[PDB]
Amino acid sequence: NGQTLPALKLALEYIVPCMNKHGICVVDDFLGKETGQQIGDEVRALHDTGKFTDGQLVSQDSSKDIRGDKITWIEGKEPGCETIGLLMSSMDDLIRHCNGKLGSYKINGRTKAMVACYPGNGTGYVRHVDNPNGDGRCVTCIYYLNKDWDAKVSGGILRIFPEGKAQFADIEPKFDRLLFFWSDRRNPHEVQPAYATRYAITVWYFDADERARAKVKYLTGRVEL
Ligand SMILES: O=C(O)CCC(=O)Nc1cc2ccccc2cn1
Ligand SMILES: [Mn+2]
Repeated sequence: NGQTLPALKLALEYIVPCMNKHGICVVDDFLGKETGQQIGDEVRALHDTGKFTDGQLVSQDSSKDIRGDKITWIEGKEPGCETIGLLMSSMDDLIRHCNGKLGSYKINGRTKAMVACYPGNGTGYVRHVDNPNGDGRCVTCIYYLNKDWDAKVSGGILRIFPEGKAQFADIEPKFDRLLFFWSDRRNPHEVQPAYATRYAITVWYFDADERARAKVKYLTGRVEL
């Protein structure tokens, strides 16, 4: 839970040592209240104008279906997503300044942003691993936007189950909080049921080597003969 600061200072004095020791790192006050609020306004606008999906099918008469986390993929260049793009550029700055110091990984790319909205209907996200099968993602980066979140009332804690340790790491989805954690089986995790609207923005960073050999395993095409 570091206190945010120049991307370099954050990276060098906190993110790198913490990731190498624990594999889970939390930075509070990452962008500040004004920018964080602008991001919140953008995400809420996406929600209000219908850009999210209807939500993960949780319970399947279709009228009674229960849906959970809603998502939209954001590049950061869309009209009205400018400050999300600024967040993504800031995440990228941090990771660049971590180059070669995050384990033995060499990060050379990332996904688009996955913006998630838990609608507050008691749904969460079941325990899972982000990259269980070697798809190239080495670091999960999540930015939370929920002002005055109170988990005692609203739920929505991200619980991580660090491998080989008999303990939970419970992360409240607090406003302006940035979370990094290794994407692989070291960090299974779940979202506890959320009883208020809960937003988060996720990017995953690729390790060059794992991603290069995933491409071979994945095999999307192909050159014609
Ligand atoms: O919001 C948070 O605290 C993170 C919750 C979480 O793990 N979300 C998540 C959402 C995903 C959506 C599509 C594919 C993989 C996914 C992996 N993880
Ligand atoms: Mn996940």
